[PDB]
Amino acid sequence: APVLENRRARHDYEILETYEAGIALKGTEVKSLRAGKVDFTGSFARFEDGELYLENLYIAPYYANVDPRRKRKLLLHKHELRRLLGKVEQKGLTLVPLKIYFNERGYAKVLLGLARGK
RNA sequence: GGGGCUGAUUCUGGAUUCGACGGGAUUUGCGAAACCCAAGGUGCAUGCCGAGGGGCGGUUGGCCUCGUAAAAAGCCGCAAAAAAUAGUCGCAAACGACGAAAACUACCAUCAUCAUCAUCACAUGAGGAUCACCCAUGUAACGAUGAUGAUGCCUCUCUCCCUAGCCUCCGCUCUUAGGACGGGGAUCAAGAGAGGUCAAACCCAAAAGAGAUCGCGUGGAAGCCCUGCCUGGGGUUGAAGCGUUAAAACUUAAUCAGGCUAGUUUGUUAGUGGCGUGUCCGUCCGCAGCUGGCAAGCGAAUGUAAAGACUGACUAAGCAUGUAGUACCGAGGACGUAGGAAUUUCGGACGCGGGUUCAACUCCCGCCAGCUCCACC
Repeated sequence: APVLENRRARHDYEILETYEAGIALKGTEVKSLRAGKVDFTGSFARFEDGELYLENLYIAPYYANVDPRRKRKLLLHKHELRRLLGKVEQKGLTLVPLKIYFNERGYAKVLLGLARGK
């Protein structure tokens, strides 16, 4: 599959601490992403009911009406995810997606930084 | 209404490795319930009439509770957030104001210097020169303007003045000047304090210093520690007066160390009489109390308590009743077992539901959803 980095990552962005997280797409979307029909423009995530949610990121189709335009989940540790929001309580850190990448079985992960950029 | 096309890009098997994501399950823990063993307290019981307060929701099973008139939890129901590399910082500030053209002059009740700018006179120059003049610079002399200093001249208000009973001065030497008992006078630069676009001012009130050499010395009595008796060496307070300048006249207190008698207490023993927490009994009997006798201590001693059980009779508690009914409570070792902890762990993110099956898109089987193409329209 492709590996895609994010454009301003070492420009106006400095990274204090780093984690990697698995993503929930749909496996049908993963086959299209293995091919590479994607766009990463302006991607971000926000915190909703104890979890971290990817609102913006687009994957195109390869069948029937399976929606590609709805938001996708990020999975991260039961202590550490629910703790790390209390790191950003200490007067602001941005959560940045540094790269999106594929494991050796061919499913997706995202590299996440706690950043002092703007 | 139809004609068609489109649906796991790990090759059969735990693996959508993973992604402490969310159920499910064991190993392992405490609340909860039950047992094994040790172990102490408790009167127990059945039954509850009425009264005041009382309000939903967010957190608590949306009524608490109690004892002869108040013994009886409580708040809230509403906005959010920080710094320095190819670019980039939205927009944002409160400070006031003017000028006028022509002529004279002072009493010493302020006085005095110095600084500057114009001028004459005495005076030099181996300075000069347009030739009776120009110029550095020493001495005398008028003038205006500006800064700067000072004990007084003045003027006004004013602390009582003169006298003195009493009287300092002194261990001793050495060295002074006066005040406020009493009285009389309509308050003076013989003394100060203040002012004129200017400045300075300490006679007055209940006595001092020094010759270093004790920073108030020197002098004396009485009572006393034991004290129940005995050994034991040596210490002080209450009080008075002498010495030079304010002139005193009796009163009661502070440590103990060692040995012990009479005398007395305790343990022990005997005994009259006392208390004994439900009232009444008694058997187990406990405790002090006080006399007589013994054994000991005489700074390790005269400090305070009031029962523990049962065979019996009559039986209580908030209120009523059953009174031989009957049990309640509580802590600790240790064998299990629920969403606490660790872990084998399944779904994982493959359109949507069936079967075969050790698992299935790959082995079978349905239906959807979309587009494309005929067509009433």
